[PDB]
Amino acid sequence: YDYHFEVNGTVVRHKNKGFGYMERFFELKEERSKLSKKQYERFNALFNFFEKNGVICMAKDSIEINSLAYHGKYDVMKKFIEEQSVSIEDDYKKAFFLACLGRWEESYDLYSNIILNSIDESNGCVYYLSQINRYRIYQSITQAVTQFNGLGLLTFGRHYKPFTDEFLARIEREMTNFNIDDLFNGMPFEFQKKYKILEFLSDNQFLYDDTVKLFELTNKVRSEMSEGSYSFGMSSDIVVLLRLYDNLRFLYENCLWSVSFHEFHQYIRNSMSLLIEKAEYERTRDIDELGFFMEYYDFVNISRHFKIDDIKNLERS
Amino acid sequence: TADVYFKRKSDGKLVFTAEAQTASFSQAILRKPLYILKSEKEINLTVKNAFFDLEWLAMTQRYEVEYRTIYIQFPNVSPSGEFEMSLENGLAPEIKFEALADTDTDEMAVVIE
Amino acid sequence: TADVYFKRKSDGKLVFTAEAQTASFSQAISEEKLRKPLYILKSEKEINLTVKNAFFDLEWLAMTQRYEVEYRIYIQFPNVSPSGEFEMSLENGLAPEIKFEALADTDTDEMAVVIE
Amino acid sequence: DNNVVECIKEITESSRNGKLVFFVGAGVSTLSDYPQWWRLVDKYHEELYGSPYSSDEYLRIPQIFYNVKGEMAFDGILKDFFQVDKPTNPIHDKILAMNPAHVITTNYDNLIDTACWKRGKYFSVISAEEDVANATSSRYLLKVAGDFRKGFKGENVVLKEDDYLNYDQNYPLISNLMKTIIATHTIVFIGYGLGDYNINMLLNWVRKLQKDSFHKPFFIRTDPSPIENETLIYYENKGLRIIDAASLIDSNEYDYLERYSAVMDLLIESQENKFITKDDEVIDYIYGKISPLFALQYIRKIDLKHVFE
Ligand SMILES: NC(=O)c1ccc[n+]([C@@H]2O[C@H](COP(=O)([O-])OP(=O)(O)OC[C@H]3O[C@@H](n4cnc5c(N)ncnc54)[C@H](O)[C@@H]3O)[C@@H](O)[C@H]2O)c1
Repeated sequence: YDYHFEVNGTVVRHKNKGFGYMERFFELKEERSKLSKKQYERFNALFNFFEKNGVICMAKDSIEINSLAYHGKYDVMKKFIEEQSVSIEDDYKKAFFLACLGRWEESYDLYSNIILNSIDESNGCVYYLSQINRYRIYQSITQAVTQFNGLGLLTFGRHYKPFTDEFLARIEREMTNFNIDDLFNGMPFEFQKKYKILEFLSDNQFLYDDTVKLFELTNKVRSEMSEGSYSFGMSSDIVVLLRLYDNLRFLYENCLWSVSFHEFHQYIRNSMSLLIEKAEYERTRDIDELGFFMEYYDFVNISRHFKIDDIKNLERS
Repeated sequence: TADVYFKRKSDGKLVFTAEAQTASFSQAILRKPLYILKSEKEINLTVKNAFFDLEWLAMTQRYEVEYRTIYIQFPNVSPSGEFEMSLENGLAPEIKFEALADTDTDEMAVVIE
Repeated sequence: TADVYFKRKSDGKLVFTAEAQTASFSQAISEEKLRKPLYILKSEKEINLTVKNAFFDLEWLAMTQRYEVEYRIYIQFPNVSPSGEFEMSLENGLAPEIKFEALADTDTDEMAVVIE
Repeated sequence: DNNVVECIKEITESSRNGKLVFFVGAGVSTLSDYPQWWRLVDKYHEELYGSPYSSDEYLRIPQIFYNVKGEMAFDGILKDFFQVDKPTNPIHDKILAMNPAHVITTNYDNLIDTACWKRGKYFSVISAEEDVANATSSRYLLKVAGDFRKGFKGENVVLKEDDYLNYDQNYPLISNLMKTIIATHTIVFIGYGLGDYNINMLLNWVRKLQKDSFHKPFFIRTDPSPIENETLIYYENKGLRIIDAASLIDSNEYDYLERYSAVMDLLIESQENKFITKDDEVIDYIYGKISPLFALQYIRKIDLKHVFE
């Protein structure tokens, strides 16, 4: 909490009382030769990390999501799965792809084997994310089995049983009394010290913060629309769009299966359809005395996270 | 706060029974001759606390709806199968179905008093 | 991303500076019944303004121990009343947002002046 | 019966609070088809006297071999038996499903460590003296009989007579940690024989403790035949609460996974509401859950789900 990083990509000193490392760092990025060789290489790495993650400059002064799952490259994903995975990192997104193409049994087995092989992990981040994804896949398997035993009878008529009873019993045995909330606490303290930003992924309701922030932004935007006021700086609508894209890119590029659950779907559906409503209000806004267009990514988000009835409501409004 | 009975069309067996939760009847209007009063009517119904009958379940291991409050009868109800998973485990199953209309009958829903 | 300069009305002293964030002019007609004669053109012109990051002048802070606004086209509100509505949040609080409403003296009868 | 029901209730109550520690014996490792000690003792006996027990013999034969054939021969014979890997059995999954505070095991294998890695709970494993001082995690997997992590030599493990003789001197920190964990946490013994060296040593140490100053450890017996009543009284008066797997379920002697599975399924499935059938116990349970809430003027209706787990 020494500084505050905002969606636009500008840092503001919020709690740092001592010397400001980011204030000097940004100018240092903008005479660097006086730094040591190791220090220069480390600064190069830091600059690459910061510019790739969108932390550009300080307060005083679009998105591209790289993933086959987001773009629905269902055949490139199959080809990637077929290829022998050289490294565990390449086998993590491979398990994510296996999950994305159904194949939840294969995805669960692959995640379990990744966890098994992640003993010698340099950092253990892959192990933590694999635990999260395996819990998510077990949840998906359980809910799908319940649906197939229920609605899966009215719908499809027949009984499907995609997962063998032996696999279901084994996964229930392994996942018995598995509190996901504790997963981050039951980690080496080095991981907890270093990977504090991944703590939010542990809790079974990790979109509550994002949902609450989107609720606040939606209320602000609707108040602006009702009053008829004019926003000057970075409008709350732009903040909503920026946070939506940040969440989408973080969840898809890191190959997290929680991106396929109803909570995230509803979060994206509300983040959109609030940009759209605000844009429509902006279009039909009377002039006084004193635009938004949908890209490819917006089309993909609306197609994926919107039910047909939700699109119908958006059209009606 | 009435009750909904889902029954097999041919045999007449009650597939299940639950509690009606929502109903949307939205019928509205490229598509000199005689007026035919063409309309595109849709009826959707979301059901609550649906438990499938043990007999029909064991048998499974066209449909009708009878929603009784005053007295409503939906013939040819197609059950939509949209399945979503919540990361929060799960809480009761919610069933949604759309009223279907046969060409010959041309009737989608019936109201009985 | 335009800046609002706060001045003490009496002199040229700078009360503080901020960045204009939201400006609402919901100026329309008032109740008809409650208010043959020559037309007067009654109105209920209101102008609210919000500033995101306002830092109060150090000299003004030291001295403190009518206001004018210049929003930079250039707009000027000769008289503005800052609404001091303070609400606290559980999330430890950090953007100090200042809301002020333009006032209109009876003689001048003008609230804001926007000039190129 | 009431005795076993109370035993299960205590075990589950301790487990839910995070105060449960599991003392895993060699039976859990044998369930994974790991080479039992008697096989290696037979190998040592064959090597010593040409052609092929008891607590004394188990310690003596390896001890005799150590100084008769040399350290290298001992290490090689033990590595050729223990170097093989095995898959963790369902009993390890059941053990870890209880979320035990600590796992103390005399096994020199890594099956329990592998299961802990599987479950996702990081158990800092302590199998050497240096491990105790530097163990970042608060969850200890205490290998009180050494381990082969450092190497496959016989020094790293406690399986010969002199090793057991100087255990207190050789493993002061490890012994102190195990005793502190036993005194503080609830202990359940699984995969151990009633007439076992480690269990008898623990009972001898417990005898030194002041009366009723400690909690009596639980011992899950998975022997093929039902335990004799006399032995049951003898061991329950020595500071043990015995849960007999053979008594609960009748199964053929040759197979053992069924008894372990039965005991662990009783442990996991058991819930405080599982046993309340009397309508005088229903009110007792509800009042036990709701009484502390009487100190609050109003309790949110939706929040009550937390009260009733
Ligand atoms: N007694 C010997 O020294 C010796 C020599 C050769 C073979 N064996 C065999 O081993 C058994 C004795 O085992 P021990 O030295 O561990 O003493 P043990 O039988 O006392 O050890 C018992 C713990 O190990 C468990 N156990 C025994 N057999 C098991 C199996 N197949 N799978 C899982 N757990 C098992 C029991 O769980 C028990 O609680 C004998 O009954 C015999 O079948 C013993």
